[PDB]
Amino acid sequence: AIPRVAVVVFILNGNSILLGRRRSSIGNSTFALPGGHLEFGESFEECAAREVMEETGLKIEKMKLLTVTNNVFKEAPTPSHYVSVSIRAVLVDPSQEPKNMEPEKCEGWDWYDWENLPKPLFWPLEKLFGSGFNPFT
Amino acid sequence: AIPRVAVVVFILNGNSILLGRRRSSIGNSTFALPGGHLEFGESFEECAAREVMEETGLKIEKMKLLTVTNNVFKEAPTPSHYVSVSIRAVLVDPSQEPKNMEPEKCEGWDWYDWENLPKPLFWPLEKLFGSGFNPFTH
Amino acid sequence: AIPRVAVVVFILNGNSILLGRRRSSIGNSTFALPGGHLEFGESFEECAAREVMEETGLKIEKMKLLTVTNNVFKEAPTPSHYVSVSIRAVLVDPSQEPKNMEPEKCEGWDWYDWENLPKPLFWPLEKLFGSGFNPFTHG
Amino acid sequence: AIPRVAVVVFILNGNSILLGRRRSSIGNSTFALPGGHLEFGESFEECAAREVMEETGLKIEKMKLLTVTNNVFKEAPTPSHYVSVSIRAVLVDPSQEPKNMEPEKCEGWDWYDWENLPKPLFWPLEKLFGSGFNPFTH
Ligand SMILES: CC(C)=CCC/C(C)=C/COP(=O)(O)OP(=O)(O)O
Ligand SMILES: CC(C)=CCC/C(C)=C/COP(=O)(O)OP(=O)(O)O
Ligand SMILES: CC(C)=CCC/C(C)=C/COP(=O)(O)OP(=O)(O)O
Ligand SMILES: CC(C)=CCC/C(C)=C/COP(=O)(O)OP(=O)(O)O
Repeated sequence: AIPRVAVVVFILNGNSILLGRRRSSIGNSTFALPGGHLEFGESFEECAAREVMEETGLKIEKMKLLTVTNNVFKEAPTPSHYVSVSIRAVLVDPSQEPKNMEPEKCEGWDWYDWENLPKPLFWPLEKLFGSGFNPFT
Repeated sequence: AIPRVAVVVFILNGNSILLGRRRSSIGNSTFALPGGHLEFGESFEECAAREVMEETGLKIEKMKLLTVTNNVFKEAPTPSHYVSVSIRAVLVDPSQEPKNMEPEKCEGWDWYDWENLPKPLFWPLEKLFGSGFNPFTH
Repeated sequence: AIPRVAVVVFILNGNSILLGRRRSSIGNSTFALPGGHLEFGESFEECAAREVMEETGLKIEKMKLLTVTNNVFKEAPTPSHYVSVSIRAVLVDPSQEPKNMEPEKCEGWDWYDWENLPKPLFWPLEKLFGSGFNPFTHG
Repeated sequence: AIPRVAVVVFILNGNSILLGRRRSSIGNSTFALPGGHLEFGESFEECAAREVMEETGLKIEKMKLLTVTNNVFKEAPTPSHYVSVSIRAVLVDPSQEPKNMEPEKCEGWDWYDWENLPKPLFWPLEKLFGSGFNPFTH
């Protein structure tokens, strides 16, 4: 077991971000970001665009590195350790709506207002927000 | 082959940072930061202090996250991909001097002024500095 | 697989361009330009006029190079990578209407006004326009 | 045979571009740009950076698409057809010296002033300049 690299994407649309409830043995039914695992030779931005396309069908642009978090899941059915790179992006077409391309992993994607976020948030995301992190600013 | 996580440490001492020439198959003879590979369950700060201890003997404190870089070495003898978390830290004892504690991996560690950095810098470090990154004020 | 060269044609007619919905494993039912694959020894302009003739029956002239785009489809049924040369052209006979000469690749061709383009556009086209590219005024 | 994509790079340094005489069955001994063949999945910029590193060791940045040319070599020993994407770039470190990293394919790289270009230029490059193309102002 070694740390693995993930990229998660804050897709900003107006005052909203895209979230969807996980179907997973880690954080089941909590609201999480679209994201994926970084592949050998891939840039953060190439991974962000690929994962978002794979999971939601959405086309994004104007990507920007935000931060990196250390996310250890000790009590998981298989304990895992992710180092997660956060990327901000916006839609190429602001009217494009997400599709649930991987329903085995997610209940569906929807837009949530920064001032009315749902609960429960996936703990890595809740923890990051609790630190004062704001993807818009 | 998959991306692996490293932590690299800017040890800030006055106006200087610690650098040492690599003895390595990647970036041989270039000036680089002390650093290490993140272990399972380890925090960024724990890895930074441990790697600096292992390589230099220096005791550091007040670790703070600076940024993250993507460093691919496809044409290396062994293709490697590192995601590198940069950490800022200071000496617990500002009079402590570095030792070359892993002398097979580094020619020796010394302090370099921010305004008189040595050449050649390890390419990931040169690339990061070329973006305007400054570890003292970031 | 290796990158392959395509030529795509912006046929400018008044304020309109020619588009048609693809019948394809890639970008199915999205609006795209007439175009074709560059043949060995062929010029961009020859490719543009030939592909437009083959797909639409239209006769074009005054071909001019616009730009080049890199379009990778790693997740297609068959992963593909195209390098697409954009060409501007006009009708030799402005009254000539397109025909759906290759109905296996396209639902049909129509003229669409630059300020009222249809949706959904084929993703390479949407991406190019998103950059501010305008075939009428480019260059 | 099928058209194949190349990328060629105008590395701008002051008023100069990098050129080197080809050792090749096509355009032998003529002055040409660093470049390479586009790989499946690669962006134009990734190819430009990779090819320049492979051939010269130089690190480049600020890459921009310039134009595209159609370069048919019917008279070649193996007739070839290249579609060549021109990319503008600059050095990360303007003091970095080129190396002749593939000395079987190039006699050596040097910087040439825009107002004193060498002869004979590789015909695809000569022909492009003959149209009035200028990589500094495009
Ligand atoms: C700050 C944030 C939001 C960090 C995200 C943490 C993360 C990548 C968890 C693993 O998710 P996963 O679904 O990729 O792992 P698995 O498929 O193994 O459950
Ligand atoms: C200044 C920056 C961004 C450095 C990050 C790049 C990096 C971790 C290279 C590998 O070093 P390594 O010595 O830990 O790996 P290896 O011994 O396998 O070559
Ligand atoms: C028509 C337009 C706007 C094209 C832009 C870019 C592009 C990838 C063309 C290739 O499509 P193709 O149909 O020629 O290739 P394939 O048949 O393999 O899908
Ligand atoms: C200045 C311009 C427009 C150059 C483009 C022309 C070109 C790609 C020639 C082939 O180079 P190559 O060295 O890759 O050919 P080969 O390897 O087949 O000998």
